[PDB]
Amino acid sequence: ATKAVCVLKGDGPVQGTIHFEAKGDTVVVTGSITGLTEGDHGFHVHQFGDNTQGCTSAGPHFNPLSKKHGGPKDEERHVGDLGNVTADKNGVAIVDIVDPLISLSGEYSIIGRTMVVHEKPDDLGRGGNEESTKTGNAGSRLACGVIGIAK
Amino acid sequence: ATKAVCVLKGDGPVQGTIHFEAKGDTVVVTGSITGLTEGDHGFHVHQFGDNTQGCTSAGPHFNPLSKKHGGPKDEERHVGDLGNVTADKNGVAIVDIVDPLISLSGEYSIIGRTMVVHEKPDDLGRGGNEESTKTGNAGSRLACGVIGIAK
Ligand SMILES: [Cu+2]
Ligand SMILES: [Cu+2]
Ligand SMILES: [Zn+2]
Ligand SMILES: [Zn+2]
Repeated sequence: ATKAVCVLKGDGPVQGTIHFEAKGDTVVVTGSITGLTEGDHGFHVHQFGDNTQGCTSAGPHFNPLSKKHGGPKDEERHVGDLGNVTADKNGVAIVDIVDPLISLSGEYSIIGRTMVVHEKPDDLGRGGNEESTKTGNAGSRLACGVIGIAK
Repeated sequence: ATKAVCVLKGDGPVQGTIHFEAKGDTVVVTGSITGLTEGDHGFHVHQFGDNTQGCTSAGPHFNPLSKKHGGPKDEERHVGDLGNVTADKNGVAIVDIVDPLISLSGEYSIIGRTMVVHEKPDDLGRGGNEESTKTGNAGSRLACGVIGIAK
């Protein structure tokens, strides 16, 4: 608990460092991401901290509340979803988010979990068809990292 | 926290994959490691999570009860002490340990911290003096992984 970090790496040029700090009931997520394609991209916490098959072994979005996929904002959201980060350039940006949903407090604690940044934007809470409604239509994950304590 | 994995990456050619199964009020740690040397290698859970700047960043052996360094077997040792991993002739280490002190469970939980392998042996807190008592001497890093939650 309290104060955690995650370093985003991949087989592509995408890298970043994200920090997470509990500020009571909420988690403040900050950081930089670089080496991207300009615009918004899918930013989620994927159920496992497994790097045995790269960013694939992470699996789906952490949803301990069996639900569907949305934005940070929808009630109908996946604990694991934090929406989209926006890049500009270089092909960098912006991580500052405050979440009432995720944690590190157990049963909804996001540590030992993987942080992924996808290669396309999230349809967030609304839009698509099947893969929208539990995925984002974000797609190819180019960087991921297991979330670990810090202090 | 009923299962975990760690992917031992290092900045040398050193590497392995270790598995943790909460099978009792005992955690059974399994795996292999390649890259090594011969010999016993220090094998320890360093209190922290990100390698945001290498194996350096992991800090010191997780010691919640501010005690001194020792061996697995011991009553005066860090939760982080798992001892040594002996190597071969070439390439491999075989890890087979059960530990009464770690867990994934909560508290003394090792999910989110770092699994490190050191050059040289851990001479279990007493062989030596001042640093033994700490580090174990068991010498230097170069493969570490953030322990994460496993399917
Ligand atoms: Cu995702
Ligand atoms: Cu150590
Ligand atoms: Zn989702
Ligand atoms: Zn120690």
